[PDB]
Amino acid sequence: INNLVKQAQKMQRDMERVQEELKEKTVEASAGGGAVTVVATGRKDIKEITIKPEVVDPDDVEMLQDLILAAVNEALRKADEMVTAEISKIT
Amino acid sequence: NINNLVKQAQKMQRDMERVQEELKEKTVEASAGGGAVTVVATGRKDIKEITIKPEVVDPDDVEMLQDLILAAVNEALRKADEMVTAEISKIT
Repeated sequence: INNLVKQAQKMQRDMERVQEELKEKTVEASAGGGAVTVVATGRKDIKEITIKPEVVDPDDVEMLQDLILAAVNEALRKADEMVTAEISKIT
Repeated sequence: NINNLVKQAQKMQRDMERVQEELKEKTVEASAGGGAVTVVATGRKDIKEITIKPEVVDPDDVEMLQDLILAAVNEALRKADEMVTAEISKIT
């Protein structure tokens, strides 16, 4: 029972630390062969969005809509994945 | 005493199952640039739709668009978190 207590306590310390660490850790996704790039943190805050002017065309807003949507969703997916990895490492 | 605990725990169980299911399809919406960029996200923080008005689409000013998309997405994601909290409060 002693070693279980210490193990659970360690898991609790590790979890509080990884929570902090994940706030600033980031992932990156892009779409359109690098025309759109999205950086998200481990808390799923979008930190940055970079768009190349070649896909910015007021007569083809659907292109940019599609591209933003794909890169944002893939960035959010990667952030979920990073969180799971970090939790797996400490459990 | 025991019967009521069984009843309350079963209710909690089905309500939580139901709410999880409904949040997958329920959406929230957020806007920036005076309605120029509108983002729809689900209760699972999937982005469902982004609508961009051509008035903010200028290849000589990609920063305008970056800025409005970042704001709109971040606010949509925050509204998604708030809806999940709200739906859980209703079952607790």
